[PDB]
Amino acid sequence: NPALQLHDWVEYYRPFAANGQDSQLGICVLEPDGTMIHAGDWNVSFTMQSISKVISFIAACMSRGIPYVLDRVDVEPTGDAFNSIIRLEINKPGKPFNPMINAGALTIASILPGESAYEKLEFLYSVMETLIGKRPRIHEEVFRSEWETAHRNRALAYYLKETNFLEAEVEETLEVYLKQCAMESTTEDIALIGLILAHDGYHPIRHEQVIPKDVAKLAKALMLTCGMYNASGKYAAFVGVPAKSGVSGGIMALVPPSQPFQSGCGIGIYGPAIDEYGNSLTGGMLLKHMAQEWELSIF
Amino acid sequence: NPALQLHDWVEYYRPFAANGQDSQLGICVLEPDGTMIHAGDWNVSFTMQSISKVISFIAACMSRGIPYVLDRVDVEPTGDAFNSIIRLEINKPGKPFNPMINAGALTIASILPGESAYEKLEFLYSVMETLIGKRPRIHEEVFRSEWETAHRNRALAYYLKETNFLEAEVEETLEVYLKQCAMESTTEDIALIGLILAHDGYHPIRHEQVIPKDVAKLAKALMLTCGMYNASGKYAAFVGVPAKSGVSGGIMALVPPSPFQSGCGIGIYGPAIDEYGNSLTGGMLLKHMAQEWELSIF
Amino acid sequence: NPALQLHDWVEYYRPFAANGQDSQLGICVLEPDGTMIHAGDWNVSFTMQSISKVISFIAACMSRGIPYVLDRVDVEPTGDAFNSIIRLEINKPGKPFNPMINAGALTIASILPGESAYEKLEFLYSVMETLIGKRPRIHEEVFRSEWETAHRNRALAYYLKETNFLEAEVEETLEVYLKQCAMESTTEDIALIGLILAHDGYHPIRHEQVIPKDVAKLAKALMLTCGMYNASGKYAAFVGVPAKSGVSGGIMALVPPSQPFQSGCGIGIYGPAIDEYGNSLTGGMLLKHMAQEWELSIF
Amino acid sequence: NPALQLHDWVEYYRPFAANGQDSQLGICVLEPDGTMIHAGDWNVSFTMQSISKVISFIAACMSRGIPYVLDRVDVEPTGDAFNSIIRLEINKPGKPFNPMINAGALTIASILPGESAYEKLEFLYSVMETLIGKRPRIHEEVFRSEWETAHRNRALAYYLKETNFLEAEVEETLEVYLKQCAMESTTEDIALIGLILAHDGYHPIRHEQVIPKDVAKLAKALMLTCGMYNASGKYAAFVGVPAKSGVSGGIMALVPPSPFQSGCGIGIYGPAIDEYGNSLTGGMLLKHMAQEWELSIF
Repeated sequence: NPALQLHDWVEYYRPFAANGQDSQLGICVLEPDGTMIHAGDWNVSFTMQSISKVISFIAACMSRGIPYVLDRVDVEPTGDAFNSIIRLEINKPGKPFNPMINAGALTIASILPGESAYEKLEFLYSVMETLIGKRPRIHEEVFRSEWETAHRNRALAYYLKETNFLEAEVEETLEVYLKQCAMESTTEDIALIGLILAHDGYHPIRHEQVIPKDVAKLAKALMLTCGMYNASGKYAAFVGVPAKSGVSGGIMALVPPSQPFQSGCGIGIYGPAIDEYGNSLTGGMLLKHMAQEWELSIF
Repeated sequence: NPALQLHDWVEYYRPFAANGQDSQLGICVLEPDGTMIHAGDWNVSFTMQSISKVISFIAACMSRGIPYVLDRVDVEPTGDAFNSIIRLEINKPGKPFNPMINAGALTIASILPGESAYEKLEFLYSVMETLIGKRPRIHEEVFRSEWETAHRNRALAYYLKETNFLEAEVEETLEVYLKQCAMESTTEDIALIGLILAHDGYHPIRHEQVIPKDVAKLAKALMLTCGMYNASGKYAAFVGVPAKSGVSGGIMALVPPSPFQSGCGIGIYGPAIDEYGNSLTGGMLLKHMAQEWELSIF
Repeated sequence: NPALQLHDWVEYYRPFAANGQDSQLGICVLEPDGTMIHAGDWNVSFTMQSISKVISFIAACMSRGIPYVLDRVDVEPTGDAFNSIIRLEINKPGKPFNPMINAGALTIASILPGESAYEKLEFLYSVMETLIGKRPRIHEEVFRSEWETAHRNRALAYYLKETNFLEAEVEETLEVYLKQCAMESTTEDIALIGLILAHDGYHPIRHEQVIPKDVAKLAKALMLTCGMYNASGKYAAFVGVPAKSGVSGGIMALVPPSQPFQSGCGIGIYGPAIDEYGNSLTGGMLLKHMAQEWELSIF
Repeated sequence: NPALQLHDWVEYYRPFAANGQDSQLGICVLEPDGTMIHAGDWNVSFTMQSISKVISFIAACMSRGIPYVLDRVDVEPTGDAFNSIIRLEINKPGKPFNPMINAGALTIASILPGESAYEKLEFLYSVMETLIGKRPRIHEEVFRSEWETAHRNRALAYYLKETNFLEAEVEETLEVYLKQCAMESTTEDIALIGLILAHDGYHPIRHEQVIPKDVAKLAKALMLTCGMYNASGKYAAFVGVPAKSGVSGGIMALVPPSPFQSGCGIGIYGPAIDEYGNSLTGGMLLKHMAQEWELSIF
């Protein structure tokens, strides 16, 4: 059923990509026992974009410890856009609200262990490797294009610098931030990432505690609350499963233990066309429909 | 153990009420089988205040239907104070972000079924009655006091009226709104309301579907995302249990099925509240439970 | 010339009333020597609306003294709409920015001498009488309509109450505020009002110091800076003369002493159709054109 | 008397520099006939900082023309801090409100004529030269220091670039911007610049039209409405003279024709500045003059 059903909903939702800003749609669901299913363009490589924020938040937590990270960044939804800047001036002293939005993610990248973008990125990549099992390939072309026009982000970054919420130089931090966003991946890779988090940091395939439980838990908490930005409320209400998105069109979702996926799973969706919030338009229609039918809500 | 650990914990966190604006602290946990445990001021009656926004919301949905409510109110966190008015003007057209914040709940009040505040209130008291099993008692004194000085809320109400997000007269809506907030309850009552919700609307004591499953589910979603206002994030991250509070000191919380392996309802009372409007001691108490028994749904 | 010229520009600008939200346009310029000119619909009665704010600000200043008024209300432009409310919550303790916007004007009305709307309004009317020479007639119909739908204003009012910036009950204050806005008048009446202010509180016709110099000066200062709300910057730049507007379409302008109007004057314009800022669309095109040609700018 | 009253006043307000973040205070008033009076630290050189936004603005207008500048920047007060970024995001599309605030002046810098910061700077130094009568000297040390830590301003610049309100590269614009701010001057120089402006651009010492009348008029309008940022209101109400300040302590002001019956230029220096970025002592000094001699154009 699952397999058959995904093939149906993918083909049923593919068309709404004319309402976003493209007609590609892929999904991959993975279980702790290795069972894997997919439909659509699930093996097509795309940059993780904002999905990498979950990982860097993890890395920073593992290196510095949750306390150290919480001093620098909060965990509250902002109600604003992922790249909004107003709360950095308004809300004094100006601490970023959470690590999912651009501002907090920029802060996180700045507190990653290392003295240079390379040193920090090395630590991030190594962790990434403990998850997907290989080193992250990067999309130089995308990183280049992005490094040349990351205006909004440099503004955010520079503003954070001033209010002293950047444990590193601006351009240095941009590089870290822009590279992680350029880390290539497929629905298969992010699906496996969710499956690991779904099981509180335990890799069910490799039987090894790759991420500390409390950290993986904290990560999930933030996905639910800020993972989909100022659309998270909707996701919680109509999907009710931790999820994170990437402007490139990806969505990493996951279901914690306890008919279908009774043992939980990691979800990986790809849908280039994105909505006003920056979340995959059809990717979201596919995730909502799934959760709806199989009743995945953790509420 | 739970019964005992609760007594220890309450006695332990009671003294922290000195940091908020109060020395009381009470709890009550209820299970589907009927087992109930409590410690401290669990029987001291208190107004539900905002804890009622969840029932009025649930009621609007039962009457109007979810589709109708979602056209009048959204379900997004504002990242602002519960009584913040900012977004009613800045975010045009001006649809209130969610029913948990004062702006949304007022909108919700205006859409309840009825030609008057009385009619809208009776429908509310009835739903609230198929939950706690009795007509709710209203703290007349508290209401009269709030009625005279609910300025902030009146501004909110009036602004919503201006942006056409009130399907009722302002004063009529204030009435309905300030009335539910005044409804009286003890940890036992909200604990029950929380158990019913935890079980997707099935009342585990009368064995009956008292709330449309999808509606109860939606309420729980809102609780987790906005129930504790601009403090909800920390709550999902440090307690991880859907919760809802009232400035009177109440906290309603619940654990979905799978200690308390079959879910549960939580009722907490702690008059002293923090900067976000959530009970200080009550909040600490819920956190300890959450940590120690691992209730987090994450 | 002046007379002839006004008749021309009125007829040239009348048509642009199809771009506002009506085709009426009137003007009346008055000098200290009694010389008066007008064109268009200058003798048509309209409610002063926000123009009354200048008067109540005056009254309050005369009764309480500028210090007392300045404690309750500031004199800074807000950059927001005349009926905006955000700064009442954002900017703590939440003091209104100026007496020209709705919020500050509501505060002013609340500090007018009296215990009731009647007692306060009596004081305001009496002052109004010392200016126009008669008691203000009121447009009951407009006041009624307005009292039934002044939502935005009650919100403002009620919010001020909470932050304690209203020296009176909300509804009481609304009545005061809503009545002054309903005070009827013609271009002739407001023109004479400007002429008095133009001469620092001296009635040039009646030869009597009706308004204290420092108060009339303060009033002018605020017209220039906040009189046209978030359009005052434009007026200062393209008109450069103190001015106040009323949503009903009126504009009261004035030129202080030192070819045309060398001895100064008071200007009264009426143009029902108003722009996005709430300022008469054609009334403004007429005031700009005048200032431009005769070079009225005080800069 | 003026020469003397100035000495008394300066000596009198000097001591108030303890309340701001400095003990210096200097002034210089210049008339069309060439009479010049001064008291205190009037010859102590200081960077113009924001006082230069008026000349760069005047220059952009001379080169591009007013119509072109007004499509890139408005002339409205923001009611916010000079270095506030808020409106660049909230007020869409995001056109900076006015050239006096940091956001606008940066926009202005980007539109000056030129293919590089050097070319845009030379055009600026030339205009500034047909005013003070000499190539402006740049405080290299101060500039180098600001260049390394102008974060806030960099954020502003970068946001404008994002909303397409910069007709130049960010760093190139920062350069031009941080360079003019570093231009050196004494009360005498800004006083002169103020006299020229007071006379609608006619230089009363060389008898020549050095600034298009309409342009000089527009500059004076902006000075009165935004020159003192979110403190301009108080200034129109308590000084009533078009003024412009710099965080270095400078204040430029001027009185249009009809003491000083033929207008005048004012140059003030007072390092200690208030919460709005305007000189504390300098501000008090200008106010006293304004009151005592009745300079108010209102």
